[PDB]
Amino acid sequence: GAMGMQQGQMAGGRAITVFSPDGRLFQVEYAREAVKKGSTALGMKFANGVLLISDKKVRSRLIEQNSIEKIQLIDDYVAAVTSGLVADARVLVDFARISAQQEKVTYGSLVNIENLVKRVADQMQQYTQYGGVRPYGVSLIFAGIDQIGPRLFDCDPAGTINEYKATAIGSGKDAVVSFLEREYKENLPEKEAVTLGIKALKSSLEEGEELKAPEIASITVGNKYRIYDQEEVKKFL
Amino acid sequence: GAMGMQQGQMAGGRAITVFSPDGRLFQVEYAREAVKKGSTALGMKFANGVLLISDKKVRSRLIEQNSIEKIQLIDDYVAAVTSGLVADARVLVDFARISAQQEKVTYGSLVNIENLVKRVADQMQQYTQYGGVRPYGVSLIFAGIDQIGPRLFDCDPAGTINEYKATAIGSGKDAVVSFLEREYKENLPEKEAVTLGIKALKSSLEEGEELKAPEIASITVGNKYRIYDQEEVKKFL
Amino acid sequence: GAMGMQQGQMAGGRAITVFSPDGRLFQVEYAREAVKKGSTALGMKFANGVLLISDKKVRSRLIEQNSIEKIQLIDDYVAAVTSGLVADARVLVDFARISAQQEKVTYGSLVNIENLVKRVADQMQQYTQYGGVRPYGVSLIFAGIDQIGPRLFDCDPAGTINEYKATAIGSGKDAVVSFLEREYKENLPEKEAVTLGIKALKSSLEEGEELKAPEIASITVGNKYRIYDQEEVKKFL
Amino acid sequence: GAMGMQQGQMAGGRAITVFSPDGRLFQVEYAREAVKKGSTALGMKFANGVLLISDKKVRSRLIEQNSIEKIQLIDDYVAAVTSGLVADARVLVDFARISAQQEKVTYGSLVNIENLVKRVADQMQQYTQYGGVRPYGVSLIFAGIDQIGPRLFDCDPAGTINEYKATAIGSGKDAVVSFLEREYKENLPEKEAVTLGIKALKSSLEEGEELKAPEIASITVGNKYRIYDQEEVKKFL
Amino acid sequence: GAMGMQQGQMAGGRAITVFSPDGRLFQVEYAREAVKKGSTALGMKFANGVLLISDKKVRSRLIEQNSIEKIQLIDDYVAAVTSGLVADARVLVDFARISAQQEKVTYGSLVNIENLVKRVADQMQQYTQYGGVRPYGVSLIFAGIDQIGPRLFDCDPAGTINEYKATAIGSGKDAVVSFLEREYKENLPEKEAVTLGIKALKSSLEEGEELKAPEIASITVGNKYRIYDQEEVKKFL
Amino acid sequence: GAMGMQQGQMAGGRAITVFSPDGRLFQVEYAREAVKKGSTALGMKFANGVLLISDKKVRSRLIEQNSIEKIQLIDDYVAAVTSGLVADARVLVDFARISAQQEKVTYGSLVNIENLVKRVADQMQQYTQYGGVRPYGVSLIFAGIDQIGPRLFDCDPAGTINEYKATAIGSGKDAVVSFLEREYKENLPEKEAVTLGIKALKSSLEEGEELKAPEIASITVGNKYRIYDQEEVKKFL
Amino acid sequence: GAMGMQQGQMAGGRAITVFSPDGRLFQVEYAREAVKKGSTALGMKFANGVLLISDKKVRSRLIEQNSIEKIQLIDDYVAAVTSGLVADARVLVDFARISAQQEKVTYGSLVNIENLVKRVADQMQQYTQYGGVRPYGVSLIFAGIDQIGPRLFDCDPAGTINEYKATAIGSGKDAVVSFLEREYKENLPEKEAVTLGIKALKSSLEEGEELKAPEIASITVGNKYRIYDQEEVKKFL
Repeated sequence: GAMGMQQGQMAGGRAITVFSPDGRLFQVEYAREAVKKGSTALGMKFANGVLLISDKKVRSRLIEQNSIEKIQLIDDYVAAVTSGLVADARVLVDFARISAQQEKVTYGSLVNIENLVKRVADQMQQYTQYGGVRPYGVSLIFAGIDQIGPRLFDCDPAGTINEYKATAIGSGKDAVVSFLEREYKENLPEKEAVTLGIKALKSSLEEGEELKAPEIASITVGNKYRIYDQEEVKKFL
Repeated sequence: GAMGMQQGQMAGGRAITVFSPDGRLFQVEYAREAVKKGSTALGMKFANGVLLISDKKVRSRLIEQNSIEKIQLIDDYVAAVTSGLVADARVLVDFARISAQQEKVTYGSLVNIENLVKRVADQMQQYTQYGGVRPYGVSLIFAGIDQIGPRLFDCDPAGTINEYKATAIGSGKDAVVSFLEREYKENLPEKEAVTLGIKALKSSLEEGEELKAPEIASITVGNKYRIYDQEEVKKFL
Repeated sequence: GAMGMQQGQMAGGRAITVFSPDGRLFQVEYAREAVKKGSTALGMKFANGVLLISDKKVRSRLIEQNSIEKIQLIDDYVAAVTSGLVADARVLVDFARISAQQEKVTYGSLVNIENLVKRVADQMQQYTQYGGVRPYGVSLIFAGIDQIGPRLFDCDPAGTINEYKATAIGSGKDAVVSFLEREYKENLPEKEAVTLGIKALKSSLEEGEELKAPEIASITVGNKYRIYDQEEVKKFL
Repeated sequence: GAMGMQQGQMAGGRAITVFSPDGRLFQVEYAREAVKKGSTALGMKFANGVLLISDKKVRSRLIEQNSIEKIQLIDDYVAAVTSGLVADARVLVDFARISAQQEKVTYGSLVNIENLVKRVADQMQQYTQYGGVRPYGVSLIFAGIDQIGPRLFDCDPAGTINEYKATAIGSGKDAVVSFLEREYKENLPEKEAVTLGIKALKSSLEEGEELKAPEIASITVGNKYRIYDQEEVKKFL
Repeated sequence: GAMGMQQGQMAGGRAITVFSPDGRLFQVEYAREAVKKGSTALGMKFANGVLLISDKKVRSRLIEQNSIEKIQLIDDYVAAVTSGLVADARVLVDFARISAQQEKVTYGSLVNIENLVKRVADQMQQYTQYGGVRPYGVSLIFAGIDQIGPRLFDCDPAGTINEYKATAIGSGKDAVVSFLEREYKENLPEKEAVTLGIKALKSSLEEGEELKAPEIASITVGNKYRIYDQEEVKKFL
Repeated sequence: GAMGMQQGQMAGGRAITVFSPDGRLFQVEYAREAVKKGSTALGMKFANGVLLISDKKVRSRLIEQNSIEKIQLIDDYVAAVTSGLVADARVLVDFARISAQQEKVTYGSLVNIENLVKRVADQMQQYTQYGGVRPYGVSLIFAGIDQIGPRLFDCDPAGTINEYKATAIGSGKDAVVSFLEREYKENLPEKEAVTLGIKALKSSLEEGEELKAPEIASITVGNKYRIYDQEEVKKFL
Repeated sequence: GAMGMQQGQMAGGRAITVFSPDGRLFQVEYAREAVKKGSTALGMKFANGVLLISDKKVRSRLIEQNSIEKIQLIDDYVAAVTSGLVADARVLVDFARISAQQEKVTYGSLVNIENLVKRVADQMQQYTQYGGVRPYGVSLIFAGIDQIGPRLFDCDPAGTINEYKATAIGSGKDAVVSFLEREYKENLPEKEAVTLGIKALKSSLEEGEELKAPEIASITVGNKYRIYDQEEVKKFL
């Protein structure tokens, strides 16, 4: 290792690394498609915290209900929800989990969450140009409260990242996003915030009437994340 | 020890890791095909345990009967049954076996079985994107009782994993699954559960009348797995 | 039938690791072809041991007769006979050989022969999915007596393995396999076993009348393998 | 990880690395296209410093405003602004950052900024010829005051670097560059410099009337970088 | 409907490691061709040793005669001759040479010559399946006396190996092999053996009348190899 | 069939390491094209030293004049001028620089400059054959005075190196090279030498009349390099 | 988008390391072409030494005459002359130089010059089969006197080597070779040898009348190489 490269490379790889004559990475585009075909979910900053809410659409009676958690915990103060290729999504989450621990064990504290999202984004970005390897077909949004305050970030297959006041992803994005874009209330207290949200989620994917059972979680500055119990969400439902 | 692989070109070339214009991994699809053409098997949680049952369809008098065991043990408290390219299934089984052992030797106990399946799933997910290498053409289900209790999982070539109350896989999946979807009884005591199962298995693949000799095994909270003997199974047959 | 390629640069150069739209590994298929064109051989469990018998079809006077041994020992208590690409068989056999030694030197004894074959099988299966490399176009059968008793297994290019009561391989497989399928006698004593065998072998490939000189070996529980001498085989001939 | 590996054979991969019969790297060309489609930004030396300004074109009310910072600090005395594939840009920037620190910890001080940009450019140049890997689709400009005095450089996907008296990049380059090319005033005092710039920016992208909210930062010999606050910028707006 | 793009036939990839739809390695085939276009040579066991003979076909006066030795020594007790791509032949010959020394240095003696050839063969076999690398376009025959007694083997591009009573290689293989196949005399004493040989060689390649000057060497049990001198060979000519 | 060959017309390239049926490296050729489209520059040995001169064609007022140095120093007693892909030139130049230092640190002195060029030349030659990598799209000339005396060398993308009495490179190579070819005066004294040069340079590229501001430098045995100041050059201009 | 004499499908050898259906390496073939298009040179053993002679065809007056040495030394007792891709030739020569030093440093003396050439040949041969790498487009001849005596060898891109009494290489090979093939005099004393040579070289390439200035060097057993001075050769001219 005379060169002493910071990043190792198992192989150069072949395919997935061609700009179209119009300056676009088609594979990254196709990857985005798969995410469009995923479940719908959203999140939004409110009073003194941020909430995450995803549409838990279930099929057979034979499915073990809750076990199909869409909103996941990275750490007591940071959760993420994903949409797209399930396998890809999982693996990406675990990366984020350990990555979170890493900052914790070295600095002793996850001071800025933006940094956590950046690291998993970069992971994704590498597959955007490193030849022989398929891009991660998934998008996800991170939410929680860090040293700075309540934070909401999203991230696409491209490795692109932005911070929002409110946003959604998955199948009914354009829809639910418009709703918020119009009726999103800045410092909405929790109860009302979850309402506006569920209403927004509803309107969107609710071309098929029944909202079914939404999965919702919320954290407020000062303490740990709170997952809503079946009845509590059904109350807003 | 170690293989000592100084330098070799095991992986190379281009032909996979390409998302289609509609967001699909055709290779993983083609793989799924291989599993459909696999034998039929199912399982379900019951009273205070879970059972597994596979259709042991035999040909020649010259085959060594039982030696063609479809339900395989991972450890005294967890078994799995597979469907798809036989070779791929075997190697993927052994991986889970040692992987199981690993958790035992570090932590002292395989507390959560869900985790065991996740590892093997991730293994499969890797070949879903790492360029030069064909995916695992197989699906399988893990069943057993862990720290949490009786648990039932299934996994496909995509690395997708889900927990069930009852399910099937292989050739007659759609069929048998629908029967259960309809006549599945929550806390059915073992004797009746194995029955409902065998009945369900019958209907499905039984376009060809004869059920032949099914392979069935079960475990109940509090103890190790029990493989049904020829006569015992023939009793429900 | 293109999926949706538009890049002029891409149009070929596909590697070995592609499932057909129907879920098949054509390469493994074409491999099988090669083994079909191989010599014909069989083996069957009998009284208290198992035997091996292959058709040693010779051409020129100029060949060093016996030197063209088709039945090869892996160890005094276990042998294998092969068919398909000669070179690939050889190297595969030597692998089994050393592999056998390993278990002996670590555990002190090759307790279960089934395991030895599983390993060489796994070797083959690796080439079925690891990109840049050609599958082993050879099928072979191992037989001998282990701690469990007299055993017989076969292995094809896909790495598939099974245990039989009797079986064959090579060109005249279908034929000879059918003969046994019908006239195979369970605990047939050696002398008669070899008879039924040579008879079966005959019928099959004997579209060309002359059986020529078969190569036959047998081992019985309690002792080491015995290779039949020219005269002894000719006796049954 | 657990197994040791030796780095060797620099060559690897095969894809982009072909000169057209007219001696052009089409890939790098396409890359450039991507940068044309990016946001517009510029920079210019003035009285005793240099300033940067980028068009921060915002969409939804749901975006976290400022968080979409386009001008980025590399260190208190040198900033950079980018255009092209957003992910690529980010990773490149961080490289610039760690690299800047590297010089500082070895030499004790980043004496010549030209060097910094030289290293990042070489980074990009590598992807212009090393087989299997897609080029960075981005162009950025570095500005800041070094040991030599105020300095301004630009960098394109080809690895080409040049020092300007003023320049721009992104979508409206041609437009804005021309305006300056004509009315650029040599040692224009900051206040008028930023004016000449925002005007130049306006005219250009201002086919769509509304200049929206520009992002502007400036540094002067002797001290650290200063970013203009919302009101201050709005003052020149 | 149903998919039927590939009924059973598939396109052959350019890469080296593809079985044809008929179970054949075309590249290995093409290699064989190269060997047929080589010079003709043969060898045969006789009285109490073995001899080798190759047609040394010379062109210009400007060639350094003898220097074009086709019969090469691997060790005083074992020689080999080759046909096909000259370069490939040479490299292949030296490997065998060093390989022989290795056996000598570890065991203290080259006990069985069959093993030596086996090693050189496996080498070639490797290039039959390991992807990116062209097979050895050469075939050679080893001859000499070992612990067992006089021995003779041949080896082709496929790594296939056999031992003969007599055999040839190169261009006029088919012709000369037939001659011997018919007129080969078992325990023919040297003088006559070399005659039968030279006659056989003659007949074969002697469509062009002049046999020219043949290269011949012979070893007998009990001693080292003996290469015939110009005059001695001309005596049988 | 046999000796099958595709269309003679070549357009869509792929791998880089393929001789044409006529014995040429199309990629290296195409490379040359890139250099032809580069600036024009020349050099010639004179009285007791050597001088270099390049046409510094400038565009916008906004460029930082001198900073676009075309003549670059490798060490106080050796400089080089380059033409072709700017990016490839630079990286190559730096290679020569450190390469120079290397000889100094080991032998204590850069005795022979011809050697320095050979090393940078080999670097280039390497990319002419090592597969997966695009050749350096540049040519340059090295001149200065070494232990032997005043020297002048040129190097193209192929890695070809020649020593000249006078030569040129770039766009108008053929033209200027011809003027010299005819009016070159062997031991011309500096002042006149630079005159003959500028004249020669003029004629060539001067289809467009204005010579603009040339960049010139000269060194004489016994001392270090001297770069002409704006006015000085303007004097000959 | 491919190169070929247009005759049938199948690439001639673009993917390198591919035997043609008739058993030929097209890439190696194309390489030979380039050596044909190189300068013409020859050598022949004489009285008690050997001499080399190459046609030094020069163009412009601007070239540094002698500096374009075609005959190069490897060591005071062995020289070689090359033809083909100049760049490839050079690196190939340096290899043989260091390679010579190696033997001297280990054994204390270069005993057999044949070995030296063989090493440079094998190097070449490697690129004949190791996939991703263009073969060396050059041929060269080594001449000198070793422990055995005066020696002369030639070597092509294929890695084929032969020892001669006299031979040539490059463009007019066939021509000059015939001349020798007819009028070559065995133990011709130097003065006359060089004559027979220069005459031969003349006839050949001299379709263009003027032989220009030939480069000639010779060595005699017992002492070191002697390169002829401009006048001395002009004496034979």
